[PDB]
Amino acid sequence: SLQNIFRATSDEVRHLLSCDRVLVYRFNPDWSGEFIHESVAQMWEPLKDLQNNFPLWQDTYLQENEGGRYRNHESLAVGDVETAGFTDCHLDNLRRFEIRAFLTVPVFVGEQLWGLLGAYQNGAPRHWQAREIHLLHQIANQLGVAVYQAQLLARFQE
Ligand SMILES: *[C@@H](C)[C@H]1/C(=C/c2[nH]c(/C=C3N=C(/C=C4/NC(=O)C(CC)=C4C)C(C)=C\3CCC(=O)O)c(CCC(=O)O)c2C)NC(=O)[C@@H]1C
Ligand SMILES: O=S(=O)(O)C[C@@H](O)CNC1CCCCC1
Ligand code: NA
Ligand code: NA
Ligand code: NA
Repeated sequence: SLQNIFRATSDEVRHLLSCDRVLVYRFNPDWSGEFIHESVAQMWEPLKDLQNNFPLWQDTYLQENEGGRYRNHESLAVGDVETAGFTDCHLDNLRRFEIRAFLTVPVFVGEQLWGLLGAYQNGAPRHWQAREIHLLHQIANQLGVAVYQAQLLARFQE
């Protein structure tokens, strides 16, 4: 349904970026959220297993700030988490999952922030390129459309 769409999308980013993990995050109406889909290289445990054994610092930032920078269509592009100046808790979280560089972009459904699309590299910093960021935005835009049109089709319910 939307599941094979998330799967197709997540696998597409992972291959085009040759990264370690790709995640789709979905917001709730109160701006809490969760990761609802992953594509991950064979090397690494699924997120869900990590989450069940490897505790994290609580992270309520996005929720408290109703989507944070994503709300204004901004993205995060991080070549090295170790030099980025994150809070200690955020770095410690990223470190727990061996994330060393990542990209995170907004996903808009209609004109509302629906989620995030994240791409992660473990173990070594990255020199992200503009065309990689551009392609990630294109994919994120297409995902938004797909979800938007699946909502419209649901709305068609008689
Ligand atoms: C320390 C934890 C303080 C805090 C910091 C903070 N966190 C964010 C943004 C995100 N936090 C996310 C949650 C997770 N949960 C995971 O399991 C995981 C590994 C895949 C992550 C990355 C999350 C998805 C985001 C958005 C992307 C990101 O990592 O930034 C921010 C906003 C940063 C910005 O500049 O946009 C801050 C400041 N959260 C807290 O509650 C502590 C006070
Ligand atoms: O910029 S905001 O007001 O959205 C969010 C604020 O928590 C800043 N996050 C810093 C930004 C720079 C990299 C290290 C993390
Ligand atoms: Na988590
Ligand atoms: Na931080
Ligand atoms: Na992320």
